[PDB]
Amino acid sequence: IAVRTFHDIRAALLARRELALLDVREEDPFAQAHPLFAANLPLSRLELEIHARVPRRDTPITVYDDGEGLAPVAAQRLHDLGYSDVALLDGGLSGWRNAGGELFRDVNVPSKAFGELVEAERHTPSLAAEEVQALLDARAEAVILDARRFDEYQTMSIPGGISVPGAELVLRVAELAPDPRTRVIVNCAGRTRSIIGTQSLLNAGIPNPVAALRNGTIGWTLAGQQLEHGQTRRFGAISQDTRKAAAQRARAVADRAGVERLDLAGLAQWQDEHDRTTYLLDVRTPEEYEAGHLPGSRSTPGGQLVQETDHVASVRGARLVLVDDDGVRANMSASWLAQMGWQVAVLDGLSEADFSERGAWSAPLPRQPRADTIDPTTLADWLGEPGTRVLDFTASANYAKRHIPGAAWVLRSQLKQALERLGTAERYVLTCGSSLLARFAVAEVQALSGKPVFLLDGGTSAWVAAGLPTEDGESLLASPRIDRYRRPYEGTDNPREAMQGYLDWEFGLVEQLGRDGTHGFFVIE
Ligand SMILES: O=S([O-])[O-]
Repeated sequence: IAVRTFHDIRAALLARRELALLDVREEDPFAQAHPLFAANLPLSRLELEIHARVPRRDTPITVYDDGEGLAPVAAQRLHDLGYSDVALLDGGLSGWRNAGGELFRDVNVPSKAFGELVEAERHTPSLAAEEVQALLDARAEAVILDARRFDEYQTMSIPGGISVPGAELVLRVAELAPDPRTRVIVNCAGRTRSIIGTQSLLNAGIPNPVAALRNGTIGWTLAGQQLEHGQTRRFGAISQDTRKAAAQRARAVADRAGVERLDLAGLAQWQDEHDRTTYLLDVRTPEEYEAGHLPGSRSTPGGQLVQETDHVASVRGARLVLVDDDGVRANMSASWLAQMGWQVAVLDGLSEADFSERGAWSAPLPRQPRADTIDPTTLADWLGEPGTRVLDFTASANYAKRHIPGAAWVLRSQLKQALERLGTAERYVLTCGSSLLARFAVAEVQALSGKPVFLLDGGTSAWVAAGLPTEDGESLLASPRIDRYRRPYEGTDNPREAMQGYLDWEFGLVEQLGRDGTHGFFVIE
């Protein structure tokens, strides 16, 4: 395990050499401060995502934390998983700060900062919440398209809004706003996806007057206006005429942004070059993906690939190949990734036969460690007497929703502390949604406790499937709930102060990008 400094990372970013800068702390602390291109991969779930986010075993990986002692453990596990070029960031987070490195809060910062850059450079049109409300009061001919995931749209939405995820905008707009006089308004929860969506439509050159709802659902609430909930308005299937026209416009945008082209043979060649990381991504809807997709491809709906790029393409400097079956979605998404400095190509010449693999994406995993298992009914019997400690590794949010009675929620990254707090037990039984994450924790629990440790066969899902009783709420938390950053732009229970604070934070991103100076972003037109 070597050591790499802020300067080593900065040099690689400027030269655009592949690298993976991983913050191994939990998400909440990550969200308080981290380098622009640092990807968050909590030590707690390192093994579950590393092979997908950093596929090249010899990729220069640099892990860090802020002194918790998580980094050295992460480095060792990576070595044992087969990664040959692992290092610790000199001084950790503080080392980066002390060297003069720029630090950012929140999540998916490159994507959000880029969004602000687009508006700053192209002056992307926007309408105040009050102006849009007036249009509604005037029964104006206008459609409001929500560019977020369908589940976000269902949580809360702008009155009359229609769900049209980011990458679907250029493809579906002609069917939702056929009259060129019809105004098209794009919204999200905050600003990012609304800016990208509005500019996507302008870049594609639609005849309709377009504008982003300024500050989205957050702005709607701050304006004292009313949101709807549980809505189901959504885009529909389009005609071939609509598709062909939009595809021509999209391809032009992609060519303009420098998006590369590839055919199946070209793809195979890239995957044959072991000196580069190549992510094969399907930008269509989840439903289409599961109905049939290219072998080796991962499902990353376009709008979200552009919004949460670091969750998938964690190796900055890597190569991306996008898949779609319409000629619009991949081209548009690629144009944005190109502007965010990514080397990206769109896969051409695909036929219906190429989408042969079916079902949900199966993430690549390392060898599964061995463990002695116990059936749900046996565990129930054990719990009839004291002495059995059940540890739940699922996300704290999931735990609060439903868990095995008496189970203690824990952070895999803080097991020593959790076990001390819980006292002693005659035996431990580990669980999680399916038992997958808990299985990777067996060895550590055995080491720290020196007690018999078992894995619940099938996890909590199996327990529930057995008809056994469950308990909800924060029954017993043996670790602090820092596994998830409370995004001010998700849900409707965030205080107005936090929501306005989120907008203020985005307002300062372009200035921060200037101070960082390693992004290489550019905005076409
Ligand atoms: O992309 S929006 O929800 O901030």
